[PDB]
Amino acid sequence: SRYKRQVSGDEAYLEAAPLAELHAPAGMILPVTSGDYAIPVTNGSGAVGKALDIRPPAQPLALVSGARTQFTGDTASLLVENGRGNTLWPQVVSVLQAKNYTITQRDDAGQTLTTDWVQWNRLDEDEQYRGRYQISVKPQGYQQAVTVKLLNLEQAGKPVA
Amino acid sequence: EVPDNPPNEIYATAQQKLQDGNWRQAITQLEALDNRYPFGPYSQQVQLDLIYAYYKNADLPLAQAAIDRFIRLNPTHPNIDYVMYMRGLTNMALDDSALQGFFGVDRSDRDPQHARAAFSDFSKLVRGYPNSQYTTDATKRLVFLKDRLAKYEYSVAEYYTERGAWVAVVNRVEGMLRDYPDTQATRDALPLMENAYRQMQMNAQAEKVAKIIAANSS
Amino acid sequence: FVVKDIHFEGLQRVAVGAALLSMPVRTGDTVNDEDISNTIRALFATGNFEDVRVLRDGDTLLVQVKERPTIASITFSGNKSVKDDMLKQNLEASGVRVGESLDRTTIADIEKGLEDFYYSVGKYSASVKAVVTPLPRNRVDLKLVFQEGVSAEIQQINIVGNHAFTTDELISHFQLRDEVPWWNVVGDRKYQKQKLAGDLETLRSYYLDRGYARFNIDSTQVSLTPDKKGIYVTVNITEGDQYKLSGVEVSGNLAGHSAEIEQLTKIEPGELYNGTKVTKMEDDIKKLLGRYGYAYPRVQSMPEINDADKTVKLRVNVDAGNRFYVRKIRFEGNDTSKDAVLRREMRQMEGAWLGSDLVDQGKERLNRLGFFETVDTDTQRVPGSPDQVDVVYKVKERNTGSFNFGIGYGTESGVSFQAGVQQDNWLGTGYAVGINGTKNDYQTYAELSVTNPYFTVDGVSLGGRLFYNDFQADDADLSDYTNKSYGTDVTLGFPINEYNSLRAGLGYVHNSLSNMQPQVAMWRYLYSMGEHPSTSDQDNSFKTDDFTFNYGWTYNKLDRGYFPTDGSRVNLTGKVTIPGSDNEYYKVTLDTATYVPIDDDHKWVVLGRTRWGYGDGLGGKEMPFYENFYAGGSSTVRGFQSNTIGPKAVYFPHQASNYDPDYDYECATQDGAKDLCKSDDAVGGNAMAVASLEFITPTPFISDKYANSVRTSFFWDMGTVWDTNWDSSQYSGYPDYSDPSNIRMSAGIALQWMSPLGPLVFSYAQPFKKYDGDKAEQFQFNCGKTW
Amino acid sequence: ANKEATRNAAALFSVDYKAFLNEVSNLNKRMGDLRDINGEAGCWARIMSGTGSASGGFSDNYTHVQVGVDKKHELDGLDLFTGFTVTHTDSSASADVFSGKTKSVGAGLYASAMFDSGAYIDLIGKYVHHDNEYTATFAGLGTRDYSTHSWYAGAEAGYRYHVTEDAWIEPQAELVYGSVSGKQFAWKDQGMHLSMKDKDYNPLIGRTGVDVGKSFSGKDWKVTARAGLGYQFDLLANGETVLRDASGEKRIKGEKDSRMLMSVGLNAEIRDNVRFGLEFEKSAFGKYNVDNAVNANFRYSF
Amino acid sequence: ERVVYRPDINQGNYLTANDVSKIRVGMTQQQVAYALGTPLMSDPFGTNTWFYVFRQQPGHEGVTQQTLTLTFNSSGVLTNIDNKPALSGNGGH
Amino acid sequence: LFNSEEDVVKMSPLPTVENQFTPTTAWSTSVGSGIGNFYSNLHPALADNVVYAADRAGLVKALNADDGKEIWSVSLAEKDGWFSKEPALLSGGVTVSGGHVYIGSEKAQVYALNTSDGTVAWQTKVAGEALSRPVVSDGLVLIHTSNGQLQALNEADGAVKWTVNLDMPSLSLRGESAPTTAFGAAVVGGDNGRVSAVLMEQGQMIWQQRISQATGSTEIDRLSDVDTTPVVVNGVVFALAYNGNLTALDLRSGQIMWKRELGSVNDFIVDGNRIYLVDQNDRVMALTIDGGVTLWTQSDLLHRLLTSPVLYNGNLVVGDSEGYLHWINVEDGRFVAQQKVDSSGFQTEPVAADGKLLIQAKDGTVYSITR
Repeated sequence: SRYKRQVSGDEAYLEAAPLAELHAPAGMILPVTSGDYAIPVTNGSGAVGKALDIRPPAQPLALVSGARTQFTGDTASLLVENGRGNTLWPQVVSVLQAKNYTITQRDDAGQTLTTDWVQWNRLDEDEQYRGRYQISVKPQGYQQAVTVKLLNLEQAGKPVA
Repeated sequence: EVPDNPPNEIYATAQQKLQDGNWRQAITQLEALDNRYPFGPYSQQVQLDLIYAYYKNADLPLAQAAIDRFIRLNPTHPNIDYVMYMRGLTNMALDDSALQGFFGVDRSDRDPQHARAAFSDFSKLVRGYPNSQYTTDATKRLVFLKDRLAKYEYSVAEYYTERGAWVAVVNRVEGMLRDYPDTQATRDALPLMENAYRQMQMNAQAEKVAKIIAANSS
Repeated sequence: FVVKDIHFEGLQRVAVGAALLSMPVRTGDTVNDEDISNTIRALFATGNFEDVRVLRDGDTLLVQVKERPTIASITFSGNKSVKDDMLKQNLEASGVRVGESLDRTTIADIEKGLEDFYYSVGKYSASVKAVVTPLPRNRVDLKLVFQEGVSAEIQQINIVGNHAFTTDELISHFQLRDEVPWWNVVGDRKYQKQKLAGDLETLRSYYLDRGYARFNIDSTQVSLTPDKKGIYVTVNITEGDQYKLSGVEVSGNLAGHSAEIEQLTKIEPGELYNGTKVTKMEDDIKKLLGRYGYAYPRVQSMPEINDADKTVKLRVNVDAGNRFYVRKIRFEGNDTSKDAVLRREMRQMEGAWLGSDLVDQGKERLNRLGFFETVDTDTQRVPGSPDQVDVVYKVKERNTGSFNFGIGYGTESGVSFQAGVQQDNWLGTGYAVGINGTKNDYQTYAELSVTNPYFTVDGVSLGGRLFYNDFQADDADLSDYTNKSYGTDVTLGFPINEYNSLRAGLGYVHNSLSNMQPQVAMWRYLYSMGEHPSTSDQDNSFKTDDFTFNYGWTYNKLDRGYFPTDGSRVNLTGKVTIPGSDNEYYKVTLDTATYVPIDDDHKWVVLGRTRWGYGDGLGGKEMPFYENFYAGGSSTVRGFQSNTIGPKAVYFPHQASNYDPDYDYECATQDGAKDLCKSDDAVGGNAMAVASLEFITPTPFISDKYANSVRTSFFWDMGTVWDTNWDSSQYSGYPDYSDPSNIRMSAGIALQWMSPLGPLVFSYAQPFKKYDGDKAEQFQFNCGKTW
Repeated sequence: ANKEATRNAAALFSVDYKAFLNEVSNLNKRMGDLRDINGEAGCWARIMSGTGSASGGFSDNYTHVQVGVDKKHELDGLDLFTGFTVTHTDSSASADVFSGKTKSVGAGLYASAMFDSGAYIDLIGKYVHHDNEYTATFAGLGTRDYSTHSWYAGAEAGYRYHVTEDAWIEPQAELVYGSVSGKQFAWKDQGMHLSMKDKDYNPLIGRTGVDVGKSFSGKDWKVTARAGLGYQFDLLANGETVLRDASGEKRIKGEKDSRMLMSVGLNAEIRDNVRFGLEFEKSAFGKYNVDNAVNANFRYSF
Repeated sequence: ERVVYRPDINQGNYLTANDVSKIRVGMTQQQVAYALGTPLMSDPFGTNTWFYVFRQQPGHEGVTQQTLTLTFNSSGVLTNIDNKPALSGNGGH
Repeated sequence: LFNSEEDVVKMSPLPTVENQFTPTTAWSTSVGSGIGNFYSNLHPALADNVVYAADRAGLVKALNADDGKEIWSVSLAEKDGWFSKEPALLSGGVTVSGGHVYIGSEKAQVYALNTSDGTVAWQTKVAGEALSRPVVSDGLVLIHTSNGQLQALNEADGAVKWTVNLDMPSLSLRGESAPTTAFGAAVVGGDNGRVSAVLMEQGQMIWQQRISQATGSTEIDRLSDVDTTPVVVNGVVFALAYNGNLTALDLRSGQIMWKRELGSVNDFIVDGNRIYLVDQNDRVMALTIDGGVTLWTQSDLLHRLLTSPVLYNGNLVVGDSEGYLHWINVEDGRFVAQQKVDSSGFQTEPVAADGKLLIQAKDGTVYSITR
């Protein structure tokens, strides 16, 4: 009968009495100078309590070994560095062909493709996602500069940043 | 009980295990995919979600250990703020979560160690990456934590003025008037310093603290 | 060479980044064969590829990577002596583990490191082999074959040179043994270097504290019987003409305490040297100076010798230090119980000259409270300041409280409800709330409690109680020994000294008898109290209200609060009715315990226990039978039934009660138990004298880690009860209950467990003696209802 | 020529069946379940009833307080949680002539492999014993007592389907073994002490049950619809005694019995400590068939 | 009401007599600190005075207190000492 | 439980019984158990038809070497003492010269008895306990104690003439390095694989030299079970090592003539032209003097605790920890005969003189044997 914590979500930390500074009269200073318990002022700017997303930032999973499957902010990566830079294009066009993804315009004489939006499902939280992915594969050399830019992210039809 | 499969399969099923609130099979698959792929091109991602699992499953010491080794072996990142915030919230959850509070037990007296560490952590955060997305929650929790520590020190000052040893009273309230000179505790405390200057017959000092009580009395 | 690609084919450990960082064949310049050898040697020094076979392809190099990732596992074959954790940490101590890349060129040396660890544990014959196994597309694991011969055996702990004392004496006082008694198995003949060093220290001390101040070890030799089987140990000494002590010369800077120092430097002129007494006198000086405040002095002894006459003189040096060491005393790890709870029991207060003994009184009291498993003092110093200290108590909690229930059964319905919780430090606030009760087909029962043990800050501890107990006993309709009784209490009690306490406070105990069976004892009482019923008539209604004046004492002095290992315990506890009450009795129990440790590590400890009792009437009247002392059962006299020792009631005959069906309620009607004859009840007399004794030995199987929380014990009981008003003249043909000389012993074992339900207990016993009709019980416990 | 010795030996068979087929127990009816438990130990309280419906007409009553820890050693086969168990029986019964009671105790170890989906394949090696104290009113002969033993088997075999969160389908199979005593006496009604000396009974009691457990849920209280069915037989019902009626010698022995029991039990798991659960059984097909028997259980993990 | 038990109470700055008879005017912070200890009750609110208060409470024997206030200067030199034997007014009982 | 927790290496019990001749036991006198199970060097010797044996803890008997009659049986362990007779713990090795039988002790004393009665001729003390068969030469009586202290002793007075010093590692074998003599020059084993030497007149450490890998800090296995006793030849000196990695050298030089670091031999002998010895692991093997070239081996007795071998009537003898006695040919190389006598096992070096053969078991303590 000691310790049975449970922190699946708690809302007692939006109500503490705000810090009312301690005025002082004529003559009697006080040496706060050991102040390390000092909350610096910083503008806003975000959510509080259960309006935040403790859910970790996106970082995708590598399909091929040797793929920097990194995600920061709202952009992903699948950078691969193979022997020649004339191998990934047929594989990705085969994926887009046989896996039945839709794309409006594709200059097949080039490698810059602008697509339509794609939807994914994830029962992790109680929300869903949809967005438009754009892989820009340009052969800087025996490497391959891959970048993905998301133009609109609609949540079940509603664009939200 | 590891099913030897392709890695992204393991991740898909682990993500679905997170989905279902099936944290146990989740941490199982994640732990496996992580330790048996000690240089996977995504070990960062699996580590992060592993910490998330640990925490949300409410078994903290492992979470702290994982966060710490994450800091050690990846001392920079584009996503360090999440690591720091998670360390902080780990501590603050260690602080007071015995649901025995149903009886309304003000838990301000049990040791203020975890609260102190949580304050150090969140402060390091808010002074590191102020314009991040994990800021306003951090500031709110900092306000709360400062108030909590102050209430602990006031509890000890009150007990000493009960027993009698007045010099200890004057020192503990010197503390709560040197480090927390904002909160509600210290404004509830100052009369203790008035009293415990009067008992020692050091009148002039009592008149000083009287002035100070008067000037912030409202 | 212009290299367009550096083939890192199938690494499975490293990427191309760490490769290029650790690359000798870096792009940009003209590579040569020296750089080729550099690449091979760099991959070797990293050791990630079974055969680094670099091949040039026109202008690019490619290494024929052979798979030596990964170490898929670390398989161990029946170590039987060492936990696999030690083996894995000793293996990573050598340099290979899971997830790494194999090192084929080290397996033999790793096995040899295992051999070394085994030499370290006293088991010399040992061989270990490594085997590799294929698995899908990368995995090849290394298992460790094992062959562990036998732990060697100390054959003979010799000693040479000793002409003063006999060899067997020193052998015995050692920590190692070469001859262990079968009938007294203590230790085993196995050898360990740590024990050897400790034994050398012990022998050196043993000669030192005899006068032989110049004694010294000369060498040491430990041979290995050329069979991998036996150990021979020889020790060479030089006794050296014991000396006598001449006179202490304590000198230095005392800071005005010369007197008591002198009184701690008293040596009868002509006393033999005694090393242990030198170090004890030195430590006593340290502690004395550590009381008045100087907590950190430095004191050196120096036995300046004189081999000419062969007598010795002691110089002593002392230093002052400084005082006001305490500035802030904070606790740690007390995450459930309040902070005022702990500071109530600190006899060293902030802002005050550090008194080491005071802090230690603190530690003691914190222990003797009971709420805490372990209490560890400490004394840090604050940097920057010379003479200030922050005492800090590391405190780890324990589960107080309980939840005691159980059903058990008996007669033909399926009803029993004994429940109860005793929280004892309820929510940390220091209180002790205890509420237990039970229902039944007939008997209701309820009892409350609360006792704030710091109703003030001096120590005055106010208590409380309340109890309702209706023994309605509707066997068929009514008139069946109804016994309605309730009442309350208040028990205010202060301390008198650092250990004792007194008590006080009143209690009011309503009671109502109805229609009891006309026995002999109850009727002696009744007839003595004016009210005389019809000798053979079931009907009678006796109701009495009274009041009292409780009072007590205690003496609590232990070393812990739950599983003690030293000290004592007592508490007289009385009662008396104030005039105006409706019966005049007075009783005085007297519990007791005692502990005495056998070991110095406090594992073996002989227990001790007793209880006593009495009762009387204050003029003519008698102690109302409803409060006699029962005795027997768990926790009082093990082995028997509960409340079954002492006299057995008698019965008058009976004819009519309006409740006596055919062969129902055999309670001394016509059908059974006629005019005076002895049944097998347990009515209980007044007096009582229950001794006991135990023997506490460590648990036999559980590692210390939580073998701290179990204590097994053998024991030995006794017991008795009589009736100092039991006439014997007119009741000859019946056992003389008035005779105390009717001890009823027992013996057996016992085991305890501090499980989250609180203290459990289990005990097998045997009634080494009995009397007329004493139901035995060779098994008892308290997770439910007994055997 | 004792034609009522028929009924008398029938009463003896009845007390044999009483003892043994009163002291039988699944892991059900005795701990409810141990699937998905956490903690260290408990207090496996238990109570029952169970009036019989054989040729005599009898009654029942029990109590089965217990205790035992279970360390979590996942070693062999399917999930194995080995555990310890001791028990204490205070049976109480009656009949159409006489009555009796008994105190009793034994060890009750078990396992929780059960395919990890519900089989009851476990290690219930129950060791129980008795010492029956019985009165006798067929001419007031009154007393004849003894000890006895009942060594258990345990595991039952159930291949779970579990197509949803509700189906608990699994068969049962058990077989126990014991012996009673050489109860030797003489019933005296006609001057010459008419004797009966039952050498032993040493039976072998088997059943082949099947379970159709139906799950359920609350916020944090798991309920169930525990129904079941299956055979229950014996193998060696020797029970051959003497007939010393003073008119001659005669040997009459018992035969194997056969009954199909019906069970409509349930279970509850409110507030993960308690596992309260109140069950009910019924039987059919003629021989010592039990009719009104409820079975209330309990447990309190720590 | 009549009372029986209470432990002892100690409040810092032990003081002999000779040591007090040592510190004179003109000294420096460091010197006094070296001659008596570190004053464990300072004065924050303003001027630079130290407070040496010796208060011993012997378990229902009244109360004894030798208050002593040292007032330093701006730079750290000493300018005045105010010594006081057992506190004014009755200590109680 | 206790019985099923041991695992060691095994030993082939008793192969190929061949018993060509008739093994006999003349007498079985019982001088008294005895060496018990403690390892030691008590090898009863023989001179002029008189046998002088000893136990571990007690007496010293004089046996008539034709039938076994006790000429006299003194008891050196002190009649007085502290506990009970103060068991003298005789662990030296009985010897003979003049009229004395030197008997090394374990209480660091070196008795010196008399042939006729037992009147102690003198009795010295020596730093550390003796453990080696004391040797007689030119008056001097060397003894190599268990401290690496070759404290020489004068003969008719127990006078300590000098004391050389040697090293001592931590885990030594039971350091038993008997000395020898050659041309007034003393050769001596050691406890670190270092065959030293000393001029037998003053104590001049002529030269030290490391021979091979002795147990410790370069440890060979814990079964390096050997006697460092060297031997002399016409002009060349052989020696095992403190593990036995055989070596050869000359008196003045010590420059190794060759090396055979494959057989860590234990308690060896030579004769004339060919070595004979017992291996680290019981592999009795011949060898040719001029160079360590094997002649024939044998491996019947692996992990059977043996004793040093003996030449006798063109045959070689060996003992064992099982009480048997395995005659062996001098050429190839297999068994010749077999027997067993005692059931307590042999543990000490037998002897050979006047056709007589002798050995002492742990309990029977004597079995004169002739085939």
